[PDB]
Amino acid sequence: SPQPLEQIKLSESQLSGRVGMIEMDLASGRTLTAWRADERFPMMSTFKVVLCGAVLARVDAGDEQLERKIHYRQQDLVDYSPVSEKHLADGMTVGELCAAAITMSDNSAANLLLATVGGPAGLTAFLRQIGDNVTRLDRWETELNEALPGDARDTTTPASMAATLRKLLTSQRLSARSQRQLLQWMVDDRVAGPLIRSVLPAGWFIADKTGAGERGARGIVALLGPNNKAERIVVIYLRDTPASMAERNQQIAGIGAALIEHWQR
Ligand SMILES: OC[C@H]1O[C@H](O[C@H]2[C@H](O)[C@@H](O)[C@H](OCCCCCCC3CCCCC3)O[C@@H]2CO)[C@H](O)[C@@H](O)[C@@H]1O
Repeated sequence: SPQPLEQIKLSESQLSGRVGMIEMDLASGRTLTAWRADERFPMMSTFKVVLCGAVLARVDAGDEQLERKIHYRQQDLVDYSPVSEKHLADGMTVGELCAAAITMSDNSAANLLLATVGGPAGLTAFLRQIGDNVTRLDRWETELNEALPGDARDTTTPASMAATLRKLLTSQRLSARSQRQLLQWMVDDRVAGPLIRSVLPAGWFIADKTGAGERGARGIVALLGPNNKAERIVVIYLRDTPASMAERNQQIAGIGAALIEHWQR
C-alpha cells in the first residue's frame, strides 16, 4: 500500500531484523529499488538455482549430461530429502536432482549435485569465473543454513544474487535450451510457487526459489511482472529476527504488495 522503500523500512522495524532487497529490470539490469543491496545475507536453499546453473554450464561444455544417472547410499542422505530418499535403489539423473533441489528443495539432491561441480569451492570458482566476486559457498547441506551472525560463509548480497541470476537467464553464457530449463525449474517450484500464485492478482507471472535458516533467516529470489511476462527480478533476504515464520512470510508478501501497487517507476 505504501511506497515499496517505505514499506521495506516498516517490515525491518516490525521484524526487529535486517532486510536486504533489490528490484532489478531483467532485460537491461537497471536497479529500480534497493535496500541493504550491498550487505551480506545467508543464501540458504536459494543457492540451488545458481548451483543448477553451473550444472547446465557443464552439460553445455559436454562435461555433464542431464540424463546421467547418479547412484547414492542411504548414508549419503541428510535431513529433508522428500524425493531422493525414494530412489536409493534406482538412483536419479542429474536433471532430476536439479528438479528435486529447486522445486521440492531436497537437501540431499543439492549435495549430490554439489559433488559434480567440485564442492562449494568448485561452485564459488564458477561464480568468480562468471563475474560474481562476492557470493561464496563454503559448506554443504545443511551446515550452510546455520546463519551465524557476522559470518560471511555461504552468503551473498541482494545486488550480487540478482546480477548473477540475470547473467544465467539472459547472457549467452548458457545455451538457449539450458536457460529454458533453469527458468522452467523455477516456475515449477512446488514449495511456495502455487501459494504465491494463489494471492497474486490475475495476469502476474511468477517463478521463484525461496530459503529459510536459523535466527529467522528467510529469503526469496523471484521473476515477477504484469501481462503474464517476467519483467523484473526481485531478491529479498531476512536475517537475525525472532519473528514466527508466518509473520516473516507476511512481511515479504507485504513488500511484494507494495511492488505490485506501485509497479510503474
Ligand atoms: O490494484 C491492483 C490489484 O490490487 C489487489 O491485488 C493485491 C492482492 O489482493 C494481494 O493478494 C496481493 O498480495 C501480495 C502477495 C505478495 C506475494 C509476493 C511474494 C514475493 C514474490 C517475489 C518477490 C516479491 C514478493 O497484493 C495485491 C496488490 O495490493 C487486488 O486484489 C487486485 O484486484 C488488483 O489487481
